[PDB]
Formats: sequence, structure tokens, C-alpha cells
Amino acid sequence: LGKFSQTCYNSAIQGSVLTSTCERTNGGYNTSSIDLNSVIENVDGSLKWQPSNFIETCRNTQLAGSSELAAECKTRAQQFVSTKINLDDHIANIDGTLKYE
Ligand SMILES: OC[C@H]1O[C@H](O[C@H]2[C@@H](O)[C@H](O)[C@@H](CO)O[C@@H]2O)[C@@H](O)[C@@H](O)[C@@H]1O
Ligand SMILES: OC[C@H]1O[C@H](O[C@H]2[C@@H](O)[C@H](O)[C@@H](CO)O[C@@H]2O)[C@@H](O)[C@@H](O)[C@@H]1O
Repeated sequence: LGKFSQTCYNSAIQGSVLTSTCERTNGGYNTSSIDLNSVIENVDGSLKWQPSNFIETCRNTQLAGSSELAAECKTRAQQFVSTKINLDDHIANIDGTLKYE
């Protein structure tokens, strides 16, 4: 499941939008973007795979490593702590286009 990083490169993240160049099944490269906001939630300090507008309570979203997304999110105590999530869990590349599965 996911692992889009095996056939995609030059991945970048700005705010909640993931943008990356992926290879097509029939050869050739395709570029696309998808809003992860509809699939990431903030649970008492940690980002989880569920819709809830996480960026509304999180800031400094940035790309970490090859497939990890690092950000800071508010805990119930109203404090920003370091949080991270593996994009490889559900973000896959189907025909050069990214699709959550
Ligand atoms: O690296 C192997 C690749 O294999 C599987 O995907 C296949 C196909 O469904 C894809 O459309 C094309 C790329 O466009 O590649 C394969 O033929 C998946 O397991 C994929 O995650 C993996 O990277
Ligand atoms: O916009 C709704 C908000 O709800 C959930 O977070 C709750 C709580 O855990 C937070 O500490 C405070 C703000 O600090 O807000 C809510 O009561 C999460 O799903 C969050 O992502 C979402 O933005």
C-alpha cells in the first residue's frame, strides 16, 4: 500500500498540498498534486489518517526524509509539539497520478 516514493522523485510539500513527479505505467513522467487535508486528522498532538482539517491546528508543515511529513501540532494543552506521519502508508502512485488508498 502506498510507497509512491519508489517511482516518484523531487517530491515537495507546501502547506497541506503534496506535489511530486511520478512515472507513468507506459513510461513518461506525470506531475500532479492532491490535498492531504481530506485524509489527515490531529489527535491530541499527533497526525492520524482521518479527515478533520489538521492544518487548521498545525503549522510549519515540511517534507522530511524521502516519505515522512514533519509538522508541529497543538495538543489539548494548547502547546505545539513535534509530530510526524508516514506518507507511504496510503499515498500510492497509480499510472503517474497520486491517489489515496
Ligand atoms: O516499483 C514497482 C511498482 O509496482 C506496482 O505498480 C505497477 C503499476 O500498477 C503502476 O501503474 C506502474 C507505474 O506507473 O508500475 C508498476 O508496473 C506497485 O506495487 C507500485 O507501488 C510499485 O512502485
Ligand atoms: O477544528 C476542529 C479540530 O478538532 C480536533 O482537535 C480538538 C483538540 O484536540 C485541540 O486541542 C483543539 C485546539 O487546540 O481543538 C479541538 O477541540 C482535531 O481534529 C483538529 O485537527 C481540528 O482542527
